[PDB]
Amino acid sequence: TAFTEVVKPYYNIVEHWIVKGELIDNNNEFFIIFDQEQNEFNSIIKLLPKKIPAFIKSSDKIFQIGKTLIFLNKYCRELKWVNQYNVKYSAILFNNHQGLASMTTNEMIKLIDSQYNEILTFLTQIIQGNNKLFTHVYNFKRFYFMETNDFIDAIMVKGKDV
Amino acid sequence: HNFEEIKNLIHTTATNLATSELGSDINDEGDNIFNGSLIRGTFNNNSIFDSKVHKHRTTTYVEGISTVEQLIQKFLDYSSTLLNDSLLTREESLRQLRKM
Amino acid sequence: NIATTTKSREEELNKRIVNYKIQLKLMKNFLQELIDR
Amino acid sequence: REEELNKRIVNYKIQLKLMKNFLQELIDRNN
Amino acid sequence: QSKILNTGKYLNIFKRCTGLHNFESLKEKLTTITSLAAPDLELKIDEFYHRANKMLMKLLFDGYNFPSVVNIFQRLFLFADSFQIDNFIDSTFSELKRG
Repeated sequence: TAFTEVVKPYYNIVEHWIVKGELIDNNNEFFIIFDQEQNEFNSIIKLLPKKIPAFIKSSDKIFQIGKTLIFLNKYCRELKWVNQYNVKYSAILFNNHQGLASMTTNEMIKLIDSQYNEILTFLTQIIQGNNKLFTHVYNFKRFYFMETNDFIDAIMVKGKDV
Repeated sequence: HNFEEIKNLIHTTATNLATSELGSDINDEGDNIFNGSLIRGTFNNNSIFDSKVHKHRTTTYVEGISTVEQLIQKFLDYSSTLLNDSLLTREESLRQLRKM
Repeated sequence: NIATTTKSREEELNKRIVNYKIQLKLMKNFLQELIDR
Repeated sequence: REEELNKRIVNYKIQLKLMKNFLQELIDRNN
Repeated sequence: QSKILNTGKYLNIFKRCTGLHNFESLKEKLTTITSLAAPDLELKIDEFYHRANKMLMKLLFDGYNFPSVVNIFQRLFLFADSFQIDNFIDSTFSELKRG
């Protein structure tokens, strides 16, 4: 009886992290943390495998969902789709059900799987879509690895005195 | 030579706005998030990311000028270019021009 | 040493100072017009 | 060398802020 | 802060210029901020700012003919058409060179 209300706040932390992609616990009581001292995105956020509770499932997918959400709504600044996603999955967590606590483990795992697939689908549709990751990697190889020898010959002949 | 760029940009912006209606409709969902969004307290630890990112990368003047702030900034940069290119910004160049 | 780049660093700083000298003097003229009344 | 230009830039930033605060003070007092 | 202040100022400029008391004539559908704790506050502010820029931009360009004001400033100040100023100097050549 006491464990239900004692665990509800933990599930609220997980809810905020899963849906919007933000960290609430000011104290050290969660298996996801930040590093303000770090100066690169991929390593500001790190996981704590020792603190993963036994009653949580698909933790390694929760971490990726939250990290990709932060990346989308703070670096790519794609607020429109993030808001649409927030509404769509709040209509399942809080309207269809009564929160993460009021969800059987099977349905909770299924929900996290659906969120993971959707999030990575959109991340691909941006990074390898609008950004054209492959084209820019090809251009990196074209210029840094000397491929367009004509351009460099032009630079050297023009700058032979400078 | 500097004015050609502004002339082209302003013509592009005029053509862009000519075909654009006045007034835009904004829609929203029912927003059932409630406690899943309140995040009440002091604040979240996501404030660091806003400062970490930078927004000094804006170029290509795509589809013309889209914000009045850029509209003012373009002309301010143009005037600064006119003053700097002319022999009036340095002290050596201005002194030599005055003597000549 | 600081990296050299195609864009003129000193030119940018000088233009900023000149633009900060125009704002200051225009503000001073406006304040003079405001005070004397 | 360019440290000196940056120093002058920040000095003029402070001077401009002071002038604007002077305007606000004057307007507040006249009202 | 800048977006909020500039959105409000731009709408105020539009109202004071075109004389409208309120934007009823446009009959546009608008959504208001439901709460301060809502997650889409930044999105709503961005949308409002874009609406204000859209209106003020179209006012300046289509209504106030700013593009032609740029050419007029070019002519009058930088002599993109030097015939008139040449006549002026010719007419008052003796005066201009005096102390």
